[PDB]
Amino acid sequence: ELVLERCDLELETNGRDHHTADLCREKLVVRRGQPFWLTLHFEGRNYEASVDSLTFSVVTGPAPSQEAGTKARFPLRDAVEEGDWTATVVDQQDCTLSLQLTTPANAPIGLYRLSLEASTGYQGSSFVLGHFILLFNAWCPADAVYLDSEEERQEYVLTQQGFIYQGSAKFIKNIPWNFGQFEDGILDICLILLDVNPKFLKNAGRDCSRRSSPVYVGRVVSGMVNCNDDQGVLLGRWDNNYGDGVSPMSWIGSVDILRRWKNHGCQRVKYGQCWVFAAVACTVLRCLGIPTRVVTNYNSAHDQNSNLLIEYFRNEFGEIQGDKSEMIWNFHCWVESWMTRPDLQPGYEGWQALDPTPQEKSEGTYCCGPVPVRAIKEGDLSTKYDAPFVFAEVNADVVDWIQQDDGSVHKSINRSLIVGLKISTKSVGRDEREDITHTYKYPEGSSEEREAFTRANHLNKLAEKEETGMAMRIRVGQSMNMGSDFDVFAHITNNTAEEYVCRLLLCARTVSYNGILGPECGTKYLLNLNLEPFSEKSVPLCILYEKYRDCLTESNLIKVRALLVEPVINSYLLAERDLYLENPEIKIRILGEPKQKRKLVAEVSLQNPLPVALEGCTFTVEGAGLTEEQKTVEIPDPVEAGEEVKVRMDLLPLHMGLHKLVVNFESDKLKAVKGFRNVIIGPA
Ligand SMILES: Nc1nc2c(ncn2[C@@H]2O[C@H](COP(=O)(O)OP(=O)(O)O)[C@@H](O)[C@H]2O)c(=O)[nH]1
Repeated sequence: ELVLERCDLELETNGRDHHTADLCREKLVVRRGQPFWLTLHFEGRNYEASVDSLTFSVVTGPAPSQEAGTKARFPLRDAVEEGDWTATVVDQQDCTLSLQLTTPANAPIGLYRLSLEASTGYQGSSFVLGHFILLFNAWCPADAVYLDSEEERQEYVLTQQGFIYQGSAKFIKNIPWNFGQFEDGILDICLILLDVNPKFLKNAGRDCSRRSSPVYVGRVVSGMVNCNDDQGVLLGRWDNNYGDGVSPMSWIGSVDILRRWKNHGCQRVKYGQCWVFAAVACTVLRCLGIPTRVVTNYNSAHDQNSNLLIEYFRNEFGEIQGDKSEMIWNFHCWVESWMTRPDLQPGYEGWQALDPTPQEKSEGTYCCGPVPVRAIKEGDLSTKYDAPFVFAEVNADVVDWIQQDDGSVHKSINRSLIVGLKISTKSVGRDEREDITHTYKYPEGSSEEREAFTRANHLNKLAEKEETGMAMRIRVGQSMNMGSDFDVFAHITNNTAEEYVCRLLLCARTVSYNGILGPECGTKYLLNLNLEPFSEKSVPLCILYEKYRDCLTESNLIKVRALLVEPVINSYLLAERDLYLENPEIKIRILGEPKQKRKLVAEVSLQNPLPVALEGCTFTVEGAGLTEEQKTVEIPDPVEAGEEVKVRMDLLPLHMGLHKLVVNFESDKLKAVKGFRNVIIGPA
């Protein structure tokens, strides 16, 4: 019979065509909705359509079934593609045949395996061509994750090194991150992740069938990052007691987290955080083919049970009583994927927000799920998934009540805190920051904003607030350099033409990005502050390194809160600010000419800003397109104040194009300090 000796998958051509060149190392990895090539090597009889009939059968999942789309059998139609799964002969030479297979744009995602059934006469021999991986295609016009443009496809599906935005609203810091979705073994890790969710354990066949929908895959991926408690990827922790594992700030790449999760069976990786969850989810989604970007919202009202009215009761000193209340997060990071939604009303296609951080649900504290960004913009809270929570995270209202010792309460005019004021992501192509707050909220004070609030029953906050002549804000003169003492001003501007005798309550506390305040690092209690008519007074507060050294969080955030209170019945004024203390810059240099499969040396240096010595200095670099594993060096000698630490590392780049070298510094006193540098690998 027509027996075959070997089947030659064209790894190079398929990888180049389907943009899966990095993934096509040893196994074929193609994208649905596109024709991929294949080669058959028959020894002597070659192939004749007259008597030889080939019918491919492709199998997926532990419970295949034709009606569910997992299993598909299709003949060798030489003329055209008459259906979803088709195979046509494109070239026929001596001893060899070529094939151009095609997959439906709505095929399930996962590990498929082929089977040739060569039926010549009565001899229907059954073969096994091999396995391959099917991923979401952003290039197929009929696919649900199709992107019209090309730069967006490169940035969101093929770029494996990006920026996570942190710090404060007034000072955005672009911390580098190495997604590495195309790293060695990452795709298998993502498949195992998709093969261990509770839905798969409940009904494997239904899960495999429903993997075709990108929204379901997004839900499964986001829910298995942290939300799953049994064998989730990470284990959240917020108190600064990460000694049992790796601190959240220490992570520089999701590849390490995924490899640690896979190696230790499936146990939770130690002490991740919200932006870590977003980075891991973005890595998994990008590996699976879904165009995903990490989006950070500053002053987010996360974990408020979707409440649109947040009331904070404070004391006469401005300190928030009632510890049961949840603080306003300085920033919250969630992913945003590109999908088309048939399950919703027409027009709700495009960017969909996934939040892998479990909020406080009324049932079980689950994740959020894909809500259209346009749905949040128009306030369509009635969508399928958790629209109200994401809407509250960007459109909440905060009321700061002051409860004095007399038992009475007053409303403080807090004009500084705006929920969801700055939403940022990485720009397409360049390294700049793209401020996408306009796609989540309508412009303030506009008719569209009013109608969106009316559709969301949220028009309560639109009402005008107090308009007293007193005005006040927290001002910063120079850059916030960590490890040095500084002064932060409280600016009072008066235009009422009325002399005021008020008392001011400066207080600075080390705070994490969750809003968990720590011990005070400086205070100032002015009791007879005088404000002249049409005057403008700046009251400085001195913050000392010896004060915030002990309790500073690893995110280098300090909250300065000041309260201007008049003894008379008139209301109270409040002003808060978040200061990001800048870590010292990591100077990265590359010596030699960057060439593929050639030795490279990276000269990394840092200058210690602290007045004391760092003991356990440790550099760690990672790059998806530069190295196959993290390069870690430990300096065995402490570096004194002002002294400069300097190390050299060896790299063996293996991929072309542009790459980012993510560098992390970890010492006993200077915490995780990040750095990056773009390198272009030469053709050689
Ligand atoms: N590192 C750091 N720099 C800051 C921060 N806030 C402000 N700055 C610096 O202050 C400058 C802007 O000053 P600005 O805040 O507008 O002054 P203000 O309007 O009087 O409060 C920028 O160049 C920043 O470098 C912060 O939290 N961290």
